[PDB]
Amino acid sequence: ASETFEFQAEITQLMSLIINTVYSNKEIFLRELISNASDALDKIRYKSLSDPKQLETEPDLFIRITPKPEQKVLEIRDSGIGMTKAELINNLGTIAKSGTKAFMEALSAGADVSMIGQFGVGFYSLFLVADRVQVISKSNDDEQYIWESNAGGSFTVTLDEVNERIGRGTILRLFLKDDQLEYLEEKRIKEVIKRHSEFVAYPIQLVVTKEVEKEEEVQEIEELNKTKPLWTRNPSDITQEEYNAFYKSISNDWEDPLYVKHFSVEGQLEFRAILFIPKRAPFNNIKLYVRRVFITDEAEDLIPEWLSFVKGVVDSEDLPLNLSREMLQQNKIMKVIRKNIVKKLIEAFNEIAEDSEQFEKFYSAFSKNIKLGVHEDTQNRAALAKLLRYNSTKSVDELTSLTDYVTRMPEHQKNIYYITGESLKAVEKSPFLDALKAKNFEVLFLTDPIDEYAFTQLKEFEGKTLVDITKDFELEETDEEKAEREKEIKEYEPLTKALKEILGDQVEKVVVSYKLLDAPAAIRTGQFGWSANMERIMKAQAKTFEISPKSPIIKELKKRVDEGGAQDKTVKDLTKLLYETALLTSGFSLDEPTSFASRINRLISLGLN
Amino acid sequence: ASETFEFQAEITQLMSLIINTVYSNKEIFLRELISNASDALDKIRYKSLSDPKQLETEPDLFIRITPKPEQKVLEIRDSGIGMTKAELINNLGTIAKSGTKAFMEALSAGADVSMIGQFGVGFYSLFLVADRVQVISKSNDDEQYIWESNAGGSFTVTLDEVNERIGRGTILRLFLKDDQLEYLEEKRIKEVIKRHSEFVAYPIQLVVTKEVEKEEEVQEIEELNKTKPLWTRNPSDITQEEYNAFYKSISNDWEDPLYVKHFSVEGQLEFRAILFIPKRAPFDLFESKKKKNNIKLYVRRVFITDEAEDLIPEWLSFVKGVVDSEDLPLNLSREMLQQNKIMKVIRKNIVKKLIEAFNEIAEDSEQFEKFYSAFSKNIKLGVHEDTQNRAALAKLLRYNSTKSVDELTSLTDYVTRMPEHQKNIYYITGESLKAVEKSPFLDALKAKNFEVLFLTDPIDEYAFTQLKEFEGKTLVDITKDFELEETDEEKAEREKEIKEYEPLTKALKEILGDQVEKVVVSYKLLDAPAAIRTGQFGWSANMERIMKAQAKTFEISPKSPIIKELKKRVDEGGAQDKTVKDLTKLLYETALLTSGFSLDEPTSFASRINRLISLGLN
Amino acid sequence: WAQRSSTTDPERNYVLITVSIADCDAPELTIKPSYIELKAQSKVHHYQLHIDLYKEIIPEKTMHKVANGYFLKLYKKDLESEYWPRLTKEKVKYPYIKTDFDKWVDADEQDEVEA
Amino acid sequence: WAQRSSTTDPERNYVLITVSIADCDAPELTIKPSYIELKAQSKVHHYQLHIDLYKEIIPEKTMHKVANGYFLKLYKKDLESEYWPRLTKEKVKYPYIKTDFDKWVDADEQDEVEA
Ligand SMILES: Nc1ncnc2c1ncn2[C@@H]1O[C@H](COP(=O)(O)OP(=O)(O)OP(=O)(O)O)[C@@H](O)[C@H]1O
Ligand SMILES: Nc1ncnc2c1ncn2[C@@H]1O[C@H](COP(=O)(O)OP(=O)(O)OP(=O)(O)O)[C@@H](O)[C@H]1O
Repeated sequence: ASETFEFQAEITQLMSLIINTVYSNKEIFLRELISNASDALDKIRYKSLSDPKQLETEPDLFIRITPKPEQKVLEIRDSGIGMTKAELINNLGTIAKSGTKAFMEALSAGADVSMIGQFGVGFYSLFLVADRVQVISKSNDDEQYIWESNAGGSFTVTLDEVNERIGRGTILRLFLKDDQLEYLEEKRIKEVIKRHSEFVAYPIQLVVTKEVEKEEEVQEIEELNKTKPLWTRNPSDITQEEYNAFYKSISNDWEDPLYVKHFSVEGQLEFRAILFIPKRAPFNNIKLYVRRVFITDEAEDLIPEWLSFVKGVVDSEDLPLNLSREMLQQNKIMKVIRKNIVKKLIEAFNEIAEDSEQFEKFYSAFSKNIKLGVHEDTQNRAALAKLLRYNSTKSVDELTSLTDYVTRMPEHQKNIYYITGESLKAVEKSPFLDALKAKNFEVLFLTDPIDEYAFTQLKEFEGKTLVDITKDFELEETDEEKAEREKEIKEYEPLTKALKEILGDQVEKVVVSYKLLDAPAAIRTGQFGWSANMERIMKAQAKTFEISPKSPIIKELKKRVDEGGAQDKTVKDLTKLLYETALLTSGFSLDEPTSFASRINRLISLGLN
Repeated sequence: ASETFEFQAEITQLMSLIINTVYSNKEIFLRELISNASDALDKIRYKSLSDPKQLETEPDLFIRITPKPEQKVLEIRDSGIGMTKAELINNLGTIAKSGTKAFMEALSAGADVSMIGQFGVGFYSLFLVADRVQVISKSNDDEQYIWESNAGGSFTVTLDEVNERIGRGTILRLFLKDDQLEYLEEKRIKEVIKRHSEFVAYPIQLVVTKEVEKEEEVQEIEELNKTKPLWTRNPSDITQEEYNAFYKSISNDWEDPLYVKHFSVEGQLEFRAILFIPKRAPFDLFESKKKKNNIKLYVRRVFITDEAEDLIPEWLSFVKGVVDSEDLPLNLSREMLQQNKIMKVIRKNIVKKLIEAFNEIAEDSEQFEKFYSAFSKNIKLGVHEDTQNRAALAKLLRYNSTKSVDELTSLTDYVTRMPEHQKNIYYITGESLKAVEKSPFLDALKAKNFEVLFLTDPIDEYAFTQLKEFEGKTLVDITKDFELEETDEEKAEREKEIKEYEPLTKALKEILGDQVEKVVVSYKLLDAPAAIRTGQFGWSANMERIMKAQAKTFEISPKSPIIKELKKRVDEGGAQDKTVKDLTKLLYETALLTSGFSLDEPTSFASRINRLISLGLN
Repeated sequence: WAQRSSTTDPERNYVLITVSIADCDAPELTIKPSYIELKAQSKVHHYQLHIDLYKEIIPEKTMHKVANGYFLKLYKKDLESEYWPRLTKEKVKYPYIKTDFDKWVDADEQDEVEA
Repeated sequence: WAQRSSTTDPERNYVLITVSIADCDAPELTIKPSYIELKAQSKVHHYQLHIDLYKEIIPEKTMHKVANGYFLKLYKKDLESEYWPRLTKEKVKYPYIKTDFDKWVDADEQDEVEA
């Protein structure tokens, strides 16, 4: 035996919900009212396609702020469609009833929706800053009716008998909470609109009486100006001077954007986007708009860290939904827009790539951020790979990518060779790897530390391996010394282990290989093991000993092996000394940096004294 | 001629507003229902102070989840107060009407409010995951009435004729949207509750049919268990084993919290807080800013958000904690205060309070070093990134010294170790402990009857920067130094005796050309050949070595036996040279690395070394 | 003769559709091979809807039901791993067709079952 | 005989108070040296309120007005630079007295004039 009942939420409370539900960001009343006012003009404007007699009443489509401090009142004039008696009553019962119905059923053979805004609350948010409201509307469908409330449970409607008539539309009177007078301030209204409601379809008019009194000069202003949405027009319909002039306005910048990428995506997302690579780096960008109104701005949702610098802007009609007006809330949306703003933005580099110098202008700016992107990506790693530019022993005073290095190497090679360290010249003409220089291959120069912090994640570039320092072998080569290798190295075999002992446990094996000519000694970090330079960096931010036989200072060792082996007296300050010398030679750290210096001055003691 | 009218928002829409207004975080329905269920028990419980006959109907105060997949239904049993016919009708018209009125006017001579929750919407949020709802309530004020809706503009009320009776309270039947069956899952409900509604005043019961039958055995479970809110009880009423047992539950940790700081603040904020210094550092990173968020915040028992950088400055990261206020900072519908002025204040305290907590751990021999081996960094980090607490934080630093090697030392000890004849604190830094320790770098400061610290960590110098005034005392070294008369005996000869090396001074400045600024021969050294002091008001050589790593003045010892040779050869060779080419630069380069310096020009140096084995031993 | 609002949402093998009105009665079933039609009135506003599909559905394996206060519908496509740029077969400046971001994902259809 | 909800908020020299009901008529003024009282009914629920102050106000320089749908009140203290830990003079487990964080600040009263 049932009994159905009708939901009946109650107002007093529901209001105080909307208004007082906090939002320590209460400037939105303006945004919301404007939006609600755009909505209105947008309505009459469309209504003229088939009947432009409707427009006669007021030929202009605009909104006009009018601060009247004298009675502490904020007027918002609009020449939109305005409401009839019933259109006030009906449409001003919360949430339900919205100027959406008006577009819900449009279905038109053109069907243009410059205007969006539902929920049907945004109006009430005026009470956030207004104690009482005064709505005066005139639609060329009824007379001038006045709708007045005080956020109560009730509202009043009266025919305006005395009070200046208006052609068509609505005027909003705000009587601000006795402190909210911040909103009668010129700068403040400019601050608010010219940041929340900048890119509206309508002129954003603001009266501002100035001061002329010597014994007032009003000015209808801020058609400024310097508003217009550069993503609403066809790319072709813009060139430089228009894209860059935009950038400057949206990013308080002084220099010209190095590049720019207008574009859209469609399907079921449907969003447009302009994005700029700036001329210089500095020491939150891609401001996001839905249907012309500012939503949020952000970094790490749309744009990965390393693309930071990219100043931009996005816009969708297909309102990602938003809990009452400040973020999508569905970060699956987020992820997608990210993919694109990357894929699209990458080809944009790939475009700037097709250039001699304007790339190096970009590469002097964002060498880092690209390298950074290599490290922190995966999918685009390879896409990003080609975009790197280093030096080489083949091209010193000259930039080089990697797609050039691949073509420079013969078929007899399969691994890309690179070294890194302190500086450009702190490796350049350094006989560290002279027996790779004279080994008919090629090595890069990675002065930045970040470089190696990326190269890490690339031990497979186009099948090619990345390798530095090091271990190597080759066939025969000229089966002549080859032939003596075992026999001649065996000459230094009573010297081999002897040298392995006075240094004890740090090395693994002490070899005397001909992969060197006259430079005394070398320290090749073992194969399948991090480079000495790699170490110097992987350690900076947190082993095998080679001897040149034909070196004049090493033949002395073979003689003294007989004149002193296991221990020594004069060859104590020497045995370790050269080991420590060849250490720094192999791009190495100041490991034990005080004992070495002391040997140096200690071996000025016998020679010149 | 006016005409007043009555606002009349309309429902169909207003609902779809609440539910569909997004919140890509739709688990809250549960949180909200439980909250609404706590609210209920909280209500009857208090109602028993003056009449505990009301409790007879059901002696237990609890809530019981009961997933029934077979008909795709999520039941929420509660033994709270339950509603009468009219209490369903009335209180289920949106927003207005809330079980708040019940507490709005309490005013009581004790007046306890375990229970908060207004807005009067939270209920409707069930439709986020439920297609149709089934409310069955029984209050010991009426019979068993059934209230049923489908998020429509309408709801039905009927007297429950057949369907198991209940003692007192309410049961909620959720018929989930044909995919939301994620919520019939054991693990999921455990995930949700035991994370959103963990610290309720009531047992959080959950049926989970699970069988051990040989090929059903229900089990009223999860009274589990140290749910309980350790901030609601007096500090004195807790010691170790209770604080630490809490820590372990709220931070899935295995070791005991080194320390703990319970406390509150009152006035117009009114919030309580427990905070723990853990035994060990994670060990993860960190300043990725990607990870941190340990201090979980609750208002009136319910979980709100958890965060880092609003309450807790970066460097205090590690401090696992928890905050709670009754004085509900307000919140747009239940996920953050929204008024970050609040935030700032709680931050001040959670710092001030948390600082003294170190200052307490400070009063200790070894349990401090156990803490100092853990967070040496984070303190130092705090020195750099603060200002106000800089000094408060200053005292908390512990280094080595030439006075105490195998021994910790603060700074408030160094101030008392220095005579009145000194006004500046002296410190050096570099590679390692021993890579400076017995190093005659500053032996003529050691034997100058003062004291120098040892700053092995790079971060150290990255803080000391911001402290050129510690208790009036200046911080110094590598850089540049001066002192008064010192024994006005070799003050007296300084000008005369340095002038001995003045024809040697400029000569040495030339073969090295333009890198140095001035080549001086100062007695701030004894027998170590040469030194490279980076000029004052300029970054350290070691500082450089690092500020550069990730992206000048030349001192000579006069009494050095290898330098007296220079004065002789000045006469036997000046402006140019033949044999003293591989030498002039060589020692400059030697004394370079000596002054914590980079391998600047690292190939030419090595070549000099082996090139000066050529005449001596050949 | 009013118009309810609607909802695109491709996945792997299907498209689903959320209408929108309170307590609608007599749901008008019309499962045309390439078309969809419904004339359900709400408990008065009479709602009617017709839409030309973008591709060929399967009028065979499709379920229509009502949830609460919106009508839901669902159908399998005629392919394997493709993705509709719209629901209709025209110029979509359709006011009342909007995307259901709740169910919408694409690009990561069966590729979001991941830790 | 219902009870309206309320609002603490010290600043430099004053305390202000926000009540809460719709369209209340006949606001019952009571400016006791240490007490506040109001019996205003709303357009029916009859609301009454009394509170013992924490300190001595100034019944002399105080304005009471109505805003909309809440009653507002305001008064100067008897000191220079001090700060009330409550509004009443008792054990504040008062359900209906809650803080107005909108106007609340303290600690930084005249101490927020920068950027
Ligand atoms: N400038 C205006 N001219 C005419 N009518 C207006 C104006 N501003 C608001 N309205 C009225 O407000 C109603 C709904 O607006 P409201 O702001 O309350 O919600 P909304 O604008 O539909 O959506 P939102 O809540 O997102 O703004 C419309 O139906 C319309 O009658
Ligand atoms: N389990 C319950 N037992 C008895 N009464 C209940 C129960 N749940 C809700 N109510 C009644 O219905 C309302 C609770 O649902 P509501 O949506 O208002 O949530 P609320 O907790 O009141 O406020 P919110 O949940 O928005 O913080 C209260 O007014 C209360 O009187």
